[PDB]
Amino acid sequence: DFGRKLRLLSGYLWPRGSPALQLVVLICLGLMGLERALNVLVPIFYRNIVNLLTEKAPWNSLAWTVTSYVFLKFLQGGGTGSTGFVSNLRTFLWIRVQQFTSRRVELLIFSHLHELSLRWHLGRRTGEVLRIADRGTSSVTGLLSYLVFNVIPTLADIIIGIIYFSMFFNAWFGLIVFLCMSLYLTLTIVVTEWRTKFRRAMNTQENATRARAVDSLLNFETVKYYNAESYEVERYREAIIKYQGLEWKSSASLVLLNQTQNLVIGLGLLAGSLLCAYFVTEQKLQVGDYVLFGTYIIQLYMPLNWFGTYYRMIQTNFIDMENMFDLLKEETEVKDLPGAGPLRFQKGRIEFENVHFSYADGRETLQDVSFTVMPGQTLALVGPSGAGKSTILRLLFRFYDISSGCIRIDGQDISQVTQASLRSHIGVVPQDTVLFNDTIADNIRYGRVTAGNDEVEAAAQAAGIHDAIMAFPEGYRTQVGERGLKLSGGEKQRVAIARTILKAPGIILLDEATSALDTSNERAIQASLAKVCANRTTIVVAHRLSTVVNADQILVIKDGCIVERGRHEALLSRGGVYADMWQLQQ
Amino acid sequence: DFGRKLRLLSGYLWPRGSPALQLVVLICLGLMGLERALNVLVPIFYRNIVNLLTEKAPWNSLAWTVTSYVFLKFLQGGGTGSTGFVSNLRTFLWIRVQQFTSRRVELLIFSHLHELSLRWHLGRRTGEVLRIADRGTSSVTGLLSYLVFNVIPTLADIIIGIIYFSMFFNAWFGLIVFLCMSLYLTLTIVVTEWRTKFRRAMNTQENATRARAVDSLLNFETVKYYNAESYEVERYREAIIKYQGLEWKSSASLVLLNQTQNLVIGLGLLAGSLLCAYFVTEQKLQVGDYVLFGTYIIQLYMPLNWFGTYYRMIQTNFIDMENMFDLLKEETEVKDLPGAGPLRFQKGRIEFENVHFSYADGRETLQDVSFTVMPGQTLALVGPSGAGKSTILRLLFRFYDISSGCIRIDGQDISQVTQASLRSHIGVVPQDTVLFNDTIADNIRYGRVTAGNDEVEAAAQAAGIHDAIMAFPEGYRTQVGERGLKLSGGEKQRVAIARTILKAPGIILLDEATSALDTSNERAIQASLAKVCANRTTIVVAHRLSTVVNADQILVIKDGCIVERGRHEALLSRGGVYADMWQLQQ
Amino acid sequence: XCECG
Amino acid sequence: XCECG
Ligand SMILES: [Cd+2]
Repeated sequence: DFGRKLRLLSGYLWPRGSPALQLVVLICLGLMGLERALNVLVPIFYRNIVNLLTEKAPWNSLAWTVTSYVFLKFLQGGGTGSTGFVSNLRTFLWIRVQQFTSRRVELLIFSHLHELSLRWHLGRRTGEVLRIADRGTSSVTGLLSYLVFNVIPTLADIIIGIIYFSMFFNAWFGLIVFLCMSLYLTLTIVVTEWRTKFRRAMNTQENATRARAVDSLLNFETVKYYNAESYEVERYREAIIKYQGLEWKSSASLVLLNQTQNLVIGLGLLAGSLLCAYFVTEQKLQVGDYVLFGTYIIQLYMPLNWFGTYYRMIQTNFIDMENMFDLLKEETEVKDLPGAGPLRFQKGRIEFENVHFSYADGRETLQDVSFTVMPGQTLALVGPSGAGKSTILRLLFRFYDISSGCIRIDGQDISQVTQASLRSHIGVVPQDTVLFNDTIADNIRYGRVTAGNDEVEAAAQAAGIHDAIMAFPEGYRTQVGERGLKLSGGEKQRVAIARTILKAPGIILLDEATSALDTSNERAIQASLAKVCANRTTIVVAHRLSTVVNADQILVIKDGCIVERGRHEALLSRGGVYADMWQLQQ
Repeated sequence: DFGRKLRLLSGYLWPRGSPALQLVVLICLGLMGLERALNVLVPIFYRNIVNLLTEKAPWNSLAWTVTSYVFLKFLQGGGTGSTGFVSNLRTFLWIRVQQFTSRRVELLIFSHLHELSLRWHLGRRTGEVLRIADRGTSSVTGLLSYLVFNVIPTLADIIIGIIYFSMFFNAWFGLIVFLCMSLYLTLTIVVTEWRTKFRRAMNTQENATRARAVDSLLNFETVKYYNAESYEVERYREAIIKYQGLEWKSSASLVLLNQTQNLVIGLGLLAGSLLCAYFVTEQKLQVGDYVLFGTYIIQLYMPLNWFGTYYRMIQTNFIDMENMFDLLKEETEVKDLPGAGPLRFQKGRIEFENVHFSYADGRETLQDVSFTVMPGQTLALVGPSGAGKSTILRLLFRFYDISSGCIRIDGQDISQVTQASLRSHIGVVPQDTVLFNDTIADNIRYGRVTAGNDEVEAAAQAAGIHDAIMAFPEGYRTQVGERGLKLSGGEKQRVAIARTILKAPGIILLDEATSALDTSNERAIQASLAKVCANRTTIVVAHRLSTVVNADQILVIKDGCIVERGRHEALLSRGGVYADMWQLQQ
Repeated sequence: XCECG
Repeated sequence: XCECG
């Protein structure tokens, strides 16, 4: 698992497109190498300074060596390595590089999320699916940073120090450093797993307590069904105590981890210092070697202080990146595109042949359904409240797929046509239109982006909404939606009419809204529909009399099956739609 | 401002109630003092070790001094001071202390939020008001910790080092350390303000980008009104680029701050080291004084690496704590309790005298309204859809206050009575009842907590819901609400009936629900209401004929004013409620 | 080490 | 000295 995940990380490391960023990557790697070299060099110069000082050297050489050592200590981090001029140049350049990868990953995720089929988006919520994506991009960035620039450099420092001590200092100090660092790493990992178990146990109860508090605040019914303020306080207190117990366990585990790491490094330092002092007394080592060993041990210790955290974060980011990859691979485009060739929209003839469709498991909704609309002619659909009418509207728009049957537009099966042209050629008015947070002019032009402002104004005039736009103070810069002011029913229905005018479609998949409003504005809206649906193939879905009376072919659906066919007056005489119209609306 | 805020923090420091925690506080302060002492002591022992080593001392004294120095370096932090045995004992004991303060503050806030009047809760949302409280408790805890244990210790270390160098080392090193630290602090603050401006500028755009992504994901209408996937992708990319430019500016400012701090410490180290080396060559100082100065300068530097962060966090937590205090002081209990004395509920006679009430600004809803209900008699309220009926129901329950007039229960004005007994004696059935996430048995006993399980089962039987509880698999342990399964209308109406049976009230402020359901279950529910409202004063609010026909005194409200008074048949003959009943429901 | 988690 | 904040 480690090998494959490292392979994916390495694949994401190199910027594929720009050449100006690979140079920056190489410079950053070179700076990392230079930091390792400085890590080795500085204690050596400290030893040289002490050795020169102990033998009464003249002022000139001492001054120049002191200046050089101070300069090296400035280049290296004055503390914890995250401080020097080097590695800060590195943070700068890696800012510039990591920005590119973050943008690319975010755009790839956002461009994949917009092509999955509808059933996928009706299934899962939006908050969870966006949390996974955000956490995935943060995971890839943090994994690259953490590993490459904080974990491998330290494991290289340990090995380099082992080599230097074992070859250029003595033989036993190699054993000392090796044993100390091995024990440190082993104990850190072993304690860290245990502490992770405790941390998860605490986090669950924290979330539960927050939920309880939110629930007690939202329902101000505590006053009604009792004087139960005290009870809601007491349950909150009990939950708080439970959470506090778990938190105490977790943080005591943290303190234990810190103490064991400190004890290991202290034992190593004690052994090394005692051996070095004994050797110095026996004229085998010089006075500077003592401070060399002390400084180098502290220098090794400082990065090691943050390895439990790195272990935790590496594991978490690995599982997160696996989640993000497994939704990137989820190629559920079930209503995909086999073949190509744009639909030839001559006039707008729609056909049906005993189509079979079933999206709800077990039961089947649409069976043996076939009808036809002449170009320009208007068809209506009436029946009991359910899904069949909206379902067939969705089927015509190529959202789901037909299990068995045939469905054509102008003698052309839409199963073999590209989705883009199909969806471009067909207009529609939904149940309730939604205006995203932007200006009114932008919402109008959203029907066709390339169009200019004059078309926007002309269509707003054509839809009878332009005066109400002038009623707003700012006008065409007015903030709309949740951020801006709220809109009444006629306003949003008219803006939908405006944008569907902009789109200039051939078929209007009208779906009349059931929103309650004054009859005058309602009849104005229906008139606007009448002059926008003129000379265009139309399919109307409504529970009202207005669509029924003037339509050309009324259809009735019972459990997703055609029971009555024909015209308004024949259905009236049959004793069918007559009873439904008299009972439903009266 | 600083003095006042420090006074409040100091007031919160000392645990007022338990004695076992003040001992822990004193021990923690003593440990802080011991850490300062070790901070002074360790470099002195390092100098002693070097001095003994350079003069060829025998092995015994060297061994014991080395062991003592290693022990002191173990007690003191092996790195960055957050590592030693001391201050880790302190973190342990302060865990135990800080849990107490966190609990007390959280419970104070939660007990104050449940006593504010209704208008306050209808005004503000719940997420914002809970965010302020959570951030306030975190702010007080973090302020105490940050200041007391991380800011004053460092400013004490700087002064102690200045004194030690200026008195026991030489005169010029005092100047060196003083100038270095003064420049460090000044530059840190000056750069930090600039950087926080940049940080806020970046955070706003980050939030905007997240909102844009959320909006584009929620509205899967992009496919509908265009093939506008590309347009949404491009807008997302532009927003990303804007956020990225702001992020680059902020983090470059961070790098500049790091570099200026490092340069200041490097200049100080260079000056000190050069002067110390020159003095050593001139036989004025010993060899160990050099390593003393170097170690002590590094030791001073290490805590100082995190002062921009502490400045930012101190400012943000101060403003957050002020927000929390200013909502703790918001004593807006406008429907307060002047006087005391529980209401004497003899039988349940309700009176009214031309009450004047107006909660909506400008217009007034209730004016010149007066009626009376005999004990046991049922009164109904009918009229156009609005607020007057629910408004008067709220007024009877002492939610708002009467601007002018009189309202009595059993010849006793409720303005002079305590709210607890009033709300205890009056039951209520709301528009839609809500079941918080818990078991069914708990939701039933929520009407009266002290009651046992047998009463719960008896009332569930009396309300005709007990069999449906047995239908659930777990039964009385079934999870209900958002966490658990969903419930139908009759189920929640019956659980409301059950809990109001448990409460055993005298007046039933019935408010019939408008939820659509089958007529059989509806009439069963109405029958249950009839046998639960028997022998109890009742006020019924509904749009249905069932309450109207059998009531004892029908009242009609027009713009919050009584227009028709009397019985069902008189109102029928008047030509009033007759037209309304025939038009509204038919 | 932070608590970062 | 993240970043926190
Ligand atoms: Cd942190």
